[PDB]
Amino acid sequence: RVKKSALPDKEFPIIETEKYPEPPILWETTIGAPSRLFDRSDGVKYV
Amino acid sequence: QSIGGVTPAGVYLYSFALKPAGRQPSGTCNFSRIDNATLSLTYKTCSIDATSPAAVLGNTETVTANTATLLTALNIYAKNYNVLRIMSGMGGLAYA
Amino acid sequence: GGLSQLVAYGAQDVYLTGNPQITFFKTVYRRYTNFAIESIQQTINGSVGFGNKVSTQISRNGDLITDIVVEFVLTKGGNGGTTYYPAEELLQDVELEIGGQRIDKHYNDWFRTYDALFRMNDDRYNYRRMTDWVNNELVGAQKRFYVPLIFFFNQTPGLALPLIALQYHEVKLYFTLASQVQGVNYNGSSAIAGAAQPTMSVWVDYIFLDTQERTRFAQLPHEYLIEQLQFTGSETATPSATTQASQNIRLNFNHPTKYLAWNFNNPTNYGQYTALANIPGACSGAGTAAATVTTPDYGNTGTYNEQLAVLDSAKIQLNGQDRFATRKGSYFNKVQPYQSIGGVTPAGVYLYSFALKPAGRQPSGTCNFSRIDNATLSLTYKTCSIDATSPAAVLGNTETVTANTATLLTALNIYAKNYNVLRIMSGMGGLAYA
Amino acid sequence: GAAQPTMSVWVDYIFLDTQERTRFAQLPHEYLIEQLQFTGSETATPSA
Amino acid sequence: AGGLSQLVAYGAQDVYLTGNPQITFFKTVYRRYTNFAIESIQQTINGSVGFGNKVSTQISRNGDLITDIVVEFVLTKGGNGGTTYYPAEELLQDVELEIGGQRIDKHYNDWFRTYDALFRMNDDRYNYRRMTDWVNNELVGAQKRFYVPLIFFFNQTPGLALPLIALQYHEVKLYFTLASQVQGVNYNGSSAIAGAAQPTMSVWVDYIFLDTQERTRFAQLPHEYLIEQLQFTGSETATPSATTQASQNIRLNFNHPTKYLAWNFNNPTNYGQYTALANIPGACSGAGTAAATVTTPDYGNTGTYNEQLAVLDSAKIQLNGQDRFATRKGSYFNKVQPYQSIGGVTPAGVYLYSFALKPAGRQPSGTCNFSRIDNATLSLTYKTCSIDATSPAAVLGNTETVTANTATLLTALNIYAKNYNVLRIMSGMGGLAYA
Amino acid sequence: RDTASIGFSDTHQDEKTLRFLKKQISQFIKHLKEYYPNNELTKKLVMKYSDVQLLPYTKG
Repeated sequence: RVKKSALPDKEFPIIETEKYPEPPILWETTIGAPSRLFDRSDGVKYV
Repeated sequence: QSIGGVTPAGVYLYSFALKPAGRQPSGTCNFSRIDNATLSLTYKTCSIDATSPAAVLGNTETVTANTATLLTALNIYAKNYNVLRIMSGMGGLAYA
Repeated sequence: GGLSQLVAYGAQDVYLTGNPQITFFKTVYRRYTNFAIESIQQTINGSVGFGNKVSTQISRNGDLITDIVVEFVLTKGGNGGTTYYPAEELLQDVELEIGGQRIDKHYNDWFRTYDALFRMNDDRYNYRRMTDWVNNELVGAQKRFYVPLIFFFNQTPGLALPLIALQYHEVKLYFTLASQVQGVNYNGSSAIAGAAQPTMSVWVDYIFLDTQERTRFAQLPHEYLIEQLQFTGSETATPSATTQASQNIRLNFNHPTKYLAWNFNNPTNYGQYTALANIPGACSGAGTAAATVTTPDYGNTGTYNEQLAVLDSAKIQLNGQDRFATRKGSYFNKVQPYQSIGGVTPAGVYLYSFALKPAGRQPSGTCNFSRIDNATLSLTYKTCSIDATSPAAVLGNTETVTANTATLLTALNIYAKNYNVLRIMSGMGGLAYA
Repeated sequence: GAAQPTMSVWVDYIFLDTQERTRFAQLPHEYLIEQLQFTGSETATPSA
Repeated sequence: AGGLSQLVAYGAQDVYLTGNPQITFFKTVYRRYTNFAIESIQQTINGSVGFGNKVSTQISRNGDLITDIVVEFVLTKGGNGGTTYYPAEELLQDVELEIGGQRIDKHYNDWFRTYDALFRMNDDRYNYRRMTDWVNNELVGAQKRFYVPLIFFFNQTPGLALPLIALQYHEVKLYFTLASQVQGVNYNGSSAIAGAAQPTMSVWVDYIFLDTQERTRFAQLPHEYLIEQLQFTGSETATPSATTQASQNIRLNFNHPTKYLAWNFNNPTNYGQYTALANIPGACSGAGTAAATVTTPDYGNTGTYNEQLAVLDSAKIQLNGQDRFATRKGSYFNKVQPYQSIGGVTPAGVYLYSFALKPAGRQPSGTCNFSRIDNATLSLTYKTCSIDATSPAAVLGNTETVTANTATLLTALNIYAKNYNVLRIMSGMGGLAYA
Repeated sequence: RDTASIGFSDTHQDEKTLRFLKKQISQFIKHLKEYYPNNELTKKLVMKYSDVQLLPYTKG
């Protein structure tokens, strides 16, 4: 039995042990193109 | 002309498609390219005494029941075509 | 106007009109082989009468055959409301034989079940007009009824039977006439004195092909993908007021099956698939003092009020495992035909499709029962505790109960429609599968 | 006046240490397990 | 639909907000900081604590740096609820801060009251009141422990913690003067309350313990700090007449870069009274009824926001005879100045004038260096004391330029200035660079 | 959540019938093949494997 101050305190490394069979992906989602915003340029310098 | 069934009173349809009841596109109105689309509606005169069959049934084209003023809600629908893009285990729509 | 819509074109329309493939405004129709159709009457052998078996051989007048109509002249043995599709009831069964071999067979109950599931709207109404009295006709009235046949070649020109290429084999139809027909020669169990015997006729539509098509059919072997009806009768587990009967019915079906169909019935009353009750149309005299729940309103034998149907729920188990999760009888009665047919099915009649479109001719997914060792239909029945003579009980009841009179529905008819291949070669016909 | 039941489902979980947990996640596993088959039947009714 | 519908609505006008992005909001990386701990250590008070006595304490060398200091007092009520007003604050008449014998700063009970009125706010100000007064209607004889935090520059922010660690040869001391009288505790108006208890007292200092690396740095390196000092000049007012508007030019003997000036007019008899009294609720003992005395305040409600009872009509500040700004109304100093510069609410009778953008903060933001102003003067115009304070209608329905007849009791003026000096520490000694 | 496996109940269950028994009996003997599963148990297990199709879908 050891004084608390000399006991380890690190939780089980579950995130280093699970080893999911396949690597994670980038969970891309989308609503698609802004169809009213297609071929519309608002960045015009007055000439 | 466009469906072949019977539509009950109070429900209206305006098709841009030759065959709106089917899946195959057959003419569409692309509102993504219309700056200002508007539906213009004119209502009937609500002068018919709804409690009197003589008035309810013997009336004219431009009038309706006085109880028609209770129809205060309007629901406007539009059914359109988009593309659902699916690939590499994920998907979404082509257009917003 | 319309020009304002044409100009509303964007990137999105690349999937509708960009890089166009077709139009809708210049239809090009296909040219086709020269043909003509003649309606010709057949000779019926044996003796026509109630309960008799008669038959006909189809004459070789044309090259191909399609529609066949069996016509009966019947009279009313009672007043309006006493008959129910009597021409359909009368033709107890029809067997199709080619070259001595059985190809298929339909039953009066199948015609009723088939109609209940696959015909609809005005087609169904016109059908009723051709098999029953529908204008409140009175006793003594005489009508000719037309019962179309529903064999595979009677449904589409595409399957016209090539009599031309069946040179060595005759095509025959054997017809069993019912011993009794409700409202024609019997009223319930009672004979109707003076009732007339039916006059029967069989009409066949023969297609005459021109020379090149005719020659091609005669010289080539042919294969036609056709449907057949499988059918066996079973005893319905008697449903009861105190318990929910259940039953495991082994289905002796084979071949690639499009669908199963079944009904429960009171074998006494043709077309009765539901319990009798004192609610409008549900029994003889319903709604009045004379109402009885021992006899149906024959003219209104079939209903849509599922409360009078016996089946609570069902599933199909294949080789010990479920084919689908258990669903209520109303699933099979209402949803299945919604999903796959689009018509309305009368209470007491059930359908389960293994096919996307069972009502068509093109195969669209089948269950091949020849590869299944054990195909079982598992049925659970409702409890027959509702006093059928009391509308409050008949109409205000729960999901799992039915009429006390539902115990009269002791017959169970299970059907399966499947594909096979009809081979016509060197003048002879037969089937590819057994 | 009867009361409705209160229900709760409890699962007792096994937490493995590092080496065993790794092997379970990565290795294929095969278990011989039991199943219950069951059907209900009508009993022939006996009589006096 | 949903949140993505906002992200997609992107164009040229977004570039100025999100183009070439520099930051995010969703990944906070906290700074690593030096490890430390804070301990509350009781100091020994030398001298007898009691009413009117002067006592002192030397801050012990227990930790490395010091910040907060709290002086505790225990008082017993000499009367019922409503007879006291911040009595712990009133008792601590003044506090003088000295390092090595050099006076660094000095605060007064009135400053604590003015400071609080101007700079603490909302629930903070209430919590403060709870530590200095009886705010739950306590009764005579009730005993209560008060906590009066000091507000010297090192007592307000960790950033100015005084490095006792680098003051190895200098004693750091606090001298505290206790008031001879505290209203509702040992005196009631002009009368002493026989039997009143003498206060107890305790001085608490919060000491910071540093790690080795930080502790070493502090102990040996020179340090330079911007520190705050309070300058204060008390003076007689040009007490307003009931017939006219008194005026006054007050030479301000101030020096150093000044963050702000603040001042109040008061009745020196009644601690915290910055306004006139009247027969309106909260404005006097018995206010609102026949028994009201407009010459005796409701001590528990001494403060007010009713500007009608204030006496400054208008004011300006002159630098070397030149106007620093256009003359503004007393309400401009009372309400707008603190709105702009502090963000709290200032009670009537208390005025602020800032030279800084944000005077309530530590970071300097503009100062008036009075060490370079040969003649700094505050110019005041007072309101006319013609309103009959015993008649609520006379008070509540009057005009801009007038006040209560009882406003002639505001005979004292307290002008404060908060400025910046430089504290330097090296080789164990500390002191202030500028006189 | 984010589960990338099939989970469509069609993964490992040989859902044929007793025709599978005839099929496995169509690879070893004529009538009573019992000696083949009695001896060649490991060969009878190597003759029982599932089809495989993979699809990576890497990161961005």
